[PDB]
Formats: sequence, C-alpha cells, structure tokens
Amino acid sequence: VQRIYLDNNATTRIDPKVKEIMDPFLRDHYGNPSSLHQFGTETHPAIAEALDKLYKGINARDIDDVIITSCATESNNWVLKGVYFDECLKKGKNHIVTTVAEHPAVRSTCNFLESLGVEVTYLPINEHGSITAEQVREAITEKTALVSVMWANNETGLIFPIEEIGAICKEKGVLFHTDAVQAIGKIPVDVLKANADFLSFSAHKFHGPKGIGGLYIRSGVGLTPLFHGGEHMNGRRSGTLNVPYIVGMGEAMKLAVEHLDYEKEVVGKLRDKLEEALLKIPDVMVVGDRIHRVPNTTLVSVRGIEGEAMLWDLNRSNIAASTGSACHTAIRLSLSRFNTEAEIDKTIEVFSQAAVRLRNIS
Amino acid sequence: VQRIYLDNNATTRIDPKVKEIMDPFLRDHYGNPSSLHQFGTETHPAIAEALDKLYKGINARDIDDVIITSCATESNNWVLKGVYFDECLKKGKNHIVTTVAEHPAVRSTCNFLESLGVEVTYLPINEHGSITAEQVREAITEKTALVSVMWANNETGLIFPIEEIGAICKEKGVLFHTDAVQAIGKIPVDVLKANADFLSFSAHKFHGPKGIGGLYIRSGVGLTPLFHGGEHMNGRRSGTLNVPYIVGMGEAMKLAVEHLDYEKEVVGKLRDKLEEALLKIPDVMVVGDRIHRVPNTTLVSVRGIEGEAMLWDLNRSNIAASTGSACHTAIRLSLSRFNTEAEIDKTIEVFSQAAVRLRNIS
Ligand SMILES: [Cl-]
Ligand SMILES: [Cl-]
Repeated sequence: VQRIYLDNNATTRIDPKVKEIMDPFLRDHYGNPSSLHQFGTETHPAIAEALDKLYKGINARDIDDVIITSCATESNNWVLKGVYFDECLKKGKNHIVTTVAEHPAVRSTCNFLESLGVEVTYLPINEHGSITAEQVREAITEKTALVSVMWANNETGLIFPIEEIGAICKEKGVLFHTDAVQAIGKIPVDVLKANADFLSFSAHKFHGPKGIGGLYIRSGVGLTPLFHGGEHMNGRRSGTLNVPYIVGMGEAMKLAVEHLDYEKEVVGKLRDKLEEALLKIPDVMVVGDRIHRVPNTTLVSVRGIEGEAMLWDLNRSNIAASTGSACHTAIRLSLSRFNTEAEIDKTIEVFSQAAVRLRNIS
Repeated sequence: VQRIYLDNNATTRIDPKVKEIMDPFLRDHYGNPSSLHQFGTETHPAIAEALDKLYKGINARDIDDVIITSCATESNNWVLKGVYFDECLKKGKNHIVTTVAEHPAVRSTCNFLESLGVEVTYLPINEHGSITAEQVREAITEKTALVSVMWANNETGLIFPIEEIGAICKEKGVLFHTDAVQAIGKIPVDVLKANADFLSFSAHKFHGPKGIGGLYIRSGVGLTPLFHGGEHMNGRRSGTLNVPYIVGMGEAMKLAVEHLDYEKEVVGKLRDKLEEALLKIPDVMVVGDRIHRVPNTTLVSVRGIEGEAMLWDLNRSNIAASTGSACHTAIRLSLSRFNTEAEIDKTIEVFSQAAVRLRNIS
C-alpha cells in the first residue's frame, strides 16, 4: 500500500531529522534542566540551541521572550486570560476585537470571557474571504484591551493583513496578538514587522511533535501566568521542561525557515497543478481569494455532492484530506514538503474518478 | 565513566519499554486523532489502551475522567483556577485550605488567587513532618470551596493522611484535591478510597516523558476548562493530543503499578541500607518521620557542613542528588527501580569520604 497525505493543516509528519535530534533526550540525557548536577546542566546547551533556532524563526530579539508551551491552544488561552486579568479587570479595558475566522481555541476562550462580562466583537468575514484591516480601526473603542487576528486561516489558507493591523494597533495603543500557527513554514513570519505583542505557534504544523508550542512575548509586555509555579521560563510558565520536544521543535522551526523558498516555488507549484486539474470538472470552484493564500492549501467545492462523502471516498482510496466550512462543506487539501508530483497526479485521477462515481450515484 | 542517579523525585529515566512504545508514533502513525480519515482513526486503539492503563493505575471508574494534560503543574492550575471560577466567584465559597508542604505549582496558584481576594489558609507542618488530618476539619469554614493536600511530599518523602482527609471532606461537603505526583509508582493510589474529586499526576516521576500529565476528575464533578477550545478530551481540555506521550504515559503507569511490590521490598530495602550506612557518621540525622514515607526517599542533614556543598561534591564524583529545605538545607536522595546494591554501596563510600573531606576543610 501507498497512502497519500493531504491534511497538513490538520497536522504534519515529524521530520526524520527532528526525530533524530529528539532521540538522545528520550534515552540518556534525561535529567531535569532545573537540577544543579550534571544531568540538568548537561541539558543546557541543546536547550539554548533550540531556543536560538526558535528566535531566528520568528525574528524575535534577545530582549524578547519566546516561551515554550504545551500547544498553541495553551498559548491562546494564556493570551486571552492574561489580558483579561491585566487589562480588563484591573484597567477597565473591557473590550476585545477578533475575527470569526479564528481557531476555536481563541473563539471559545472569547466566549468564556464574555460569559464573565467581557465585551467581544467578532469581525465578520467579507466576500474576498478576509478582514478589511480597517474593521479593527472601526472597532477600537479605546476600552479595547486586545486585538487578536490569525496570521493565516486554517480552513481557506487565506493570509490576513497583519502588519497593517499592527500599525492600526500601534497608532491606537492597543495590545496585538496574532495566532500564527498556520503561518510557520508556509510564509515568512516577522514579529518586528508585525508589531506583535503576542504570537502563537504549534510545532505539529511544521514537522515537529504534537504537544508543544510557543508564545512570543514582546519585551516589557507583561502577561499574568496561565501556569503559576514560577520555576521555569523566567517565571512565566511553570512545569518541568519538555526537553525532547523543545529540541525537536527548534530543529523543526529551523527546517521550516530553510524550506521557505521550496514551499513557495515547489509545494506551491504542486498545489496550483492540483487546483487547475480539479477545476476542469463540472461546477467545482475554489472557495475564497486565490492570491493571498499560503502556498500549500486549496479548498474546493463540488456542486451538490457534499464534502464529507467525498472525503470518505478519498479515504477509501488511501488519500487523506479534511473538510472546510464554506457558504455544503468544502474539501480542504493541504500539501507539505513531502508530497510529490506523482502523488498529486494520482490524487487528481482519483478525485476525478470519485466525483464521477458520486455523479453516477446522483 | 559510570554515574549514579539519586534524584528521582526531581525526574526519572524514561523506561526503555516506554521509549519503545512511543517510537512508532514519532515515525509513521503521525495522524491527528481528531481527523476522520485513516491516520486519525489508526491512532484510536493505542490511545484507548493508554487511557485504560491510566484508569487502572489510579483505580478510576468508567464513569470518571482522567484528562490528559501537559504536566501536573497544568493540572494544579486547572484545579485551582477552575474552583475559583465555579465555586468561589459564582457560589461565594471564597475559602481554600491547603498545606505549606504543597508543591509551588499549588502554592503559587493559591497566592495568585489570594491576590484576587480569595482567602487561603495554609496548614502549618508539625514536628512529625505531617498534617494532623484534623487541621483541615478545624478550618473547613463551610465557605471552603476546596481542600488540597499532596499525597506524598517531594522533599521529605512523607505520606499525608489522604483517605482520612477524604472523609473529613465528604462529611463536610467540600471538594477534595490531591496532588499525587510523588505517589505514583511509590505506593498504591486509589481515588475511590481517597474520595478524591481531583487527582494530579506527572509522567516523568514514574519513567514516562516530561511534558505530560493527568487530572482525574470524578463523575458529575464539573470544572471550567483551563484550555478552552472544546475539541478534545470531552471538551474539558483542548489542544491536539500528544499521541506519543499519551501512549508512553500509559505504559509507564502500567509499569509503575507492576513494580509496587518491587518498590516496597527492594528499592525500599536499598534506601534503608543507604540510610543506616549514612547515620553511622557524626551528627547526621534523617529529617522527619521514618515510618510514613514512600520507599524511595531519604532526606539527611550533616552537622554544620551545608547541603549545597555536599551536593556539589557528590556531583564531582558523578553522583546526582538534590537539596531539601529542612529547619541549613538538607540532602535529598531518591532511588528508583534502576539503582543497584553496588551503586548504593559506592554512594555510601563516596558520601563518607566527601563528608570527611569537608570535615577536614572545617
Ligand atoms: Cl490566568
Ligand atoms: Cl480558567
């Protein structure tokens, strides 16, 4: 059997290099980095290297923090809850502005916040499949504590106008947070250019392990711990370091950065090829703008014949993809560095055949 | 070189079996358990097995939850913050009772809570090195939302009277939480007998990886998510599952349970041997009760000559141990299934020599 994996915005294969780098931390270097003795100390250099890699990946400065978390969900929670504590309860700034596009980790948190009496305004998506970059301005009520926009959408692949929201944030004096989970390894990420106070990411979206993430926190910006215990991560996030995962994550980030051109030029090309092939079939059209999208994602909708059925069919032939809400759900196909032209060709063939079968059934 | 590791209450070696069990989830079974297709589904059985193992380990019922977290720190935070939301803000029960012995993950959280206007009373430790099991009763003000006692102390090894605090909790109608981090693999743990509503644990204390933990939550007991997103873990704790770690943790728990007799009979014996050897030296005495202690831990204090220096000396000879506050810090030596009689003998010799050297210096 040969399976084809097209669900990369859902999770990704760990890179063999990442695995290799992690291995000795599962085996002999198992000491607690907080310990004083040779085990803990032994862990330091590797950890430092990992951190450096992470920093380079998002163009963070020495003065900034990139705090290791257990996942981007965690990061999101920390950002929102932290801002509620600091800026909402204690400074009366009882408004947050986000988008409707945001990952449930944000949206759900926001809902919870609202249930405590926070006002949250969720910017409606337009026909272009974006936020105007101005709706924010139109909604910064000064009582706004935080603005939170995802860098790229997980369903559509669509890139939002970060950088221009950063300006609208700097001008307005409001805290800016970008969940960047689906940006890493896909497009350049620059926290400086973004004027982000907070950035989220998760390793498993760029060939690291599940179960680890980052929150970038800008110098001098404060955020009340979500994990109190104050022993690790400069007091900001307590809990014994996940050494293996840290190392792996660092490596993954490095690899992601290295493959940016490749992602653009080759993965993107593959995606385009797939998309074009698909569109030469009855009443199947891409959902959203096709220009401001990360290179790896296509979301496509088949006339009548629903998405779930299609997905099931694909699975039956060993091809893995996901749904994406579009308004009938659509079909989300998300490539990686590891797909090949051959695979794409096969997918196209299989997709067409599946469509025809479903068509026949209809 | 041959090093000797006596810092197990700080973190533990991953068991080779655990490593083995995790490996295929780092390699080919890398799909997201939430996905519908063959990758996600493929992950199910293993996950189920892991969960079963976990459940068996703490004598939880089908009706209960054992929620996967990123660490016991996380668990602690979730318990405390959750109870504040549910029971403190919304039901006016603005009191929590804990001990001074508790891990900083609890204590720090409590401090934070207090800073919001929660009243928290921290039970003072006695000369026996325990909580009376009655101080709790004496302090349950009905307005008590939660009682939180660690099952065993990380510094002394001392077991607290859980089960008798459970009764005092059931009788009083108050939520009971036990951080059990240092109990797993050391002594039997039974959430039924404990009448726990909440139990915490962390994998790396029983030969699992760092970066994963559990919170047991009793049937029908509610706790507001610390990670909102409500996609995983029956809505209670969002974030893509750490599949590898989950599997590993399950295995580790199983192994821990299996080795309970061994821990008692053999590890305990080793510890005793060490302790006796040490005590036959000028003005060196064990800190605390020597009867109600987990089998693996001894905390010992050398007249005058401080603990840190001793630790450093030990490290220089390839022997790793930790401090433990005692009142001059004391010396904490914590064995595992992997230490040998030979190693113990060597340690004894080395310890004595080190003492004499320091004595000479004095
Ligand atoms: Cl918080
Ligand atoms: Cl919470």
